[PDB]
Amino acid sequence: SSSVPSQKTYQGSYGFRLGFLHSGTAKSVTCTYSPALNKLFCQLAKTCPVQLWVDSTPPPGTRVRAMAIYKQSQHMTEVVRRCPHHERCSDSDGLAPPQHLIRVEGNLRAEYLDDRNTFRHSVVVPCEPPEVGSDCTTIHYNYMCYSSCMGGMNRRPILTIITLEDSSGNLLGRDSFEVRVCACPGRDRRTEEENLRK
Amino acid sequence: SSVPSQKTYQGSYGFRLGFLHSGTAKSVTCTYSPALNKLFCQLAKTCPVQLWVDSTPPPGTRVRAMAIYKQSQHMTEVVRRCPHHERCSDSDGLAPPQHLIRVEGNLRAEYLDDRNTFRHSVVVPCEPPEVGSDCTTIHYNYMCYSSCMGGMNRRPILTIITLEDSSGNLLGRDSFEVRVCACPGRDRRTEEENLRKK
Ligand SMILES: *c1ncc(C#N)nc1C
Ligand SMILES: *c1ncc(C#N)nc1C
Ligand SMILES: *c1ncc(C#N)nc1C
Ligand SMILES: [Zn+2]
Ligand SMILES: [Zn+2]
Repeated sequence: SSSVPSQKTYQGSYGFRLGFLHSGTAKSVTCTYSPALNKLFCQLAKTCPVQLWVDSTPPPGTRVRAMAIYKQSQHMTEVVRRCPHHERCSDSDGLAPPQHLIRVEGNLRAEYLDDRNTFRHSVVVPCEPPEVGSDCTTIHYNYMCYSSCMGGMNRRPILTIITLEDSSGNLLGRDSFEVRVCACPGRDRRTEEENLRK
Repeated sequence: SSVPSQKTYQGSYGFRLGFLHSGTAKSVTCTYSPALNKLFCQLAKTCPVQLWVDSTPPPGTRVRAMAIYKQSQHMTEVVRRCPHHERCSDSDGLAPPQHLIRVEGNLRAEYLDDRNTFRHSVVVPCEPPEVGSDCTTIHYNYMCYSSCMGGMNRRPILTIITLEDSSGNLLGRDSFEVRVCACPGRDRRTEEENLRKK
């Protein structure tokens, strides 16, 4: 039903790429990234830190956008949205529409887009230089449905596409990662990595 | 209701909170857990909170306190006193009976019912430390138990403390969880043991 945004990795002029913390797989972890799977595992509505790395500084007014798509070919034309249960939660922070799967945490300049032509959802923030004593910028994302939610993702894998954009929205860079939103991210990362090694 | 930001922000003046070291004896009425960033206190008892800055903010700076529910699914609900305690004859002459958080012993305290969000807050002028001291102390009271039915109803809350200029613009922000309970020392010990075992 909708055109599919590109997921092709594109570093661009500024050498744009993502990075992830090394959180491990203990029972207490709430967000953990698998480099072998290029896959983030996270709990519902919990902080997911994503690093933005560049080789050179983009202009003021550069923005960073996040959008989810279904990974599998037969589902990629379907808009990823919150399930019929969670979209009816009165849990908006006042910026995010209740249908949106991906939110930004702790940024009052976050903007949420419902695309008038494709109906896809995305959240965009200004790109900012690293804080004092840091080499990268970090964005905190929250995912507001479980991968297993019926009538929503319904156990289908998704990708998050992160795009670096100029102030008009033109593409400057692109990267992406798979996401599973689940109750036990550490256990599930261990299982999927063990499965991969066999 | 939209959700106030809880992001820690030291700002230009290096603003942050501090708490005295009270211990967990059975006789303690107010005790702070740094490991949990959580204050445990009895109903309507004095809670001293230290205000620290690295440099002096301008005259007319104010300090506001507001409570929100900690859990995502409840953050949009206004935190207020339960149907029982809002009808207690316990007015101090300044605080409206519906407000959970009071400032004790400050005749310049002002209480706000926000006309757009309906949230409650209490604000006082920010003052420099007394002679011989290095920080300023505010005394708060929490006027409902965490367990009160029809009020917090066993849901955790956060207190957000904001440093504001004379127009109400943000200069600094800090926050902490609160449990209002009959046995704060015992409950702090239990929750800290639970955290270690996790
Ligand atoms: C965005 N804007 C600026 C900078 C720098 N330096 N980095 C990003 C990711
Ligand atoms: C508020 N106003 C002034 C000062 C100083 N010095 N501190 C506060 C917390
Ligand atoms: C809870 N904690 C301490 C004490 C005392 N003394 N009593 C209770 C109920
Ligand atoms: Zn859902
Ligand atoms: Zn009550």
